[PDB]
Amino acid sequence: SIGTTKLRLVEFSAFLEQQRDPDSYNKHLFVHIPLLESVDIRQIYDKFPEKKGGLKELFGKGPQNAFFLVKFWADLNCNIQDDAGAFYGVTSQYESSENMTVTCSTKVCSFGKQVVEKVETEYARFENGRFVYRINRSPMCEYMINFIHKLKHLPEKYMMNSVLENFTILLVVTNRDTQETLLCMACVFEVSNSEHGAQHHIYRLVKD
Ligand SMILES: *CCC(=O)Nc1ccc(C)c(Oc2ccc(Cl)cc2)c1
Repeated sequence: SIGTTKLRLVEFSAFLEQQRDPDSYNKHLFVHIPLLESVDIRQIYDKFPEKKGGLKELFGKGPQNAFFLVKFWADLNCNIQDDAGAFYGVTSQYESSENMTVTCSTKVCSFGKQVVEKVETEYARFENGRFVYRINRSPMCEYMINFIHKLKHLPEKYMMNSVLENFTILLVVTNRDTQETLLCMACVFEVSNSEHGAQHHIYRLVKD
C-alpha cells in the first residue's frame, strides 16, 4: 500500500493530542493510513505547482510508478476547547529494503501555489530485517492549525468540501545522496460524515 520495492509507506497519522487533566487524555486522528486504480495525472496538475520543481516536471524526472494520488476523508469531528496541553502532529513511518538518507518534503498548497513547505531528513534504522525511517510527532505548522480552526467554524459540511478543493498536500520523499525520487503522494482532502471515522482511497498516477 502506497509503495514500491525501494520504498514503502508503513503509517501516516495526522492527529490532535488533548489533555484536560493527567487523569484523562485523548488523541484524535484527522487522517490515518494490491492493485491500484489508474488516474490521469493531468487532472490534478492545476491543484499542485506547475513551475520548476512542480508535479509535472517531477513526473518526467522521477520514476512513473512511484507517483500516487490519495483522497483523504478527514475526520473533523472533534471538540476544540481550551489550549491546555494540545498538540497537532503528523507521525509517519517508511520502511525500505535499501539503506539511504531520506528527505521528506511536505508542501501544503492552496490554490495551486505552495504556501508552506516542511523538509525533514531521516537516517536509516535497521529493524526486523529492513530499514525503517520513522518521523515521530512532527509539530504541525501554525498555518495548518489555524486552517483547521477555519474549517470547524464553517456552518455546513457541504461548504468545507468546497474550500478543500483548493487545499492540497504533495508529499515527495527523496534520496538525499542520489537526488532520486523515491515516493510521491498527491493528496486531496474531503470531510467524511460519520460519528467517528476516517476513510482514504489510493490511486496510481499515469499519463495517457
Ligand atoms: C504543516 C505540516 C503538516 O504536516 N501538515 C499536514 C500535512 C499532511 C496532513 C495529512 C495533515 O493533516 C491534515 C490535513 C488536512 C486536514 Cl483537513 C486535516 C489534517 C497536515
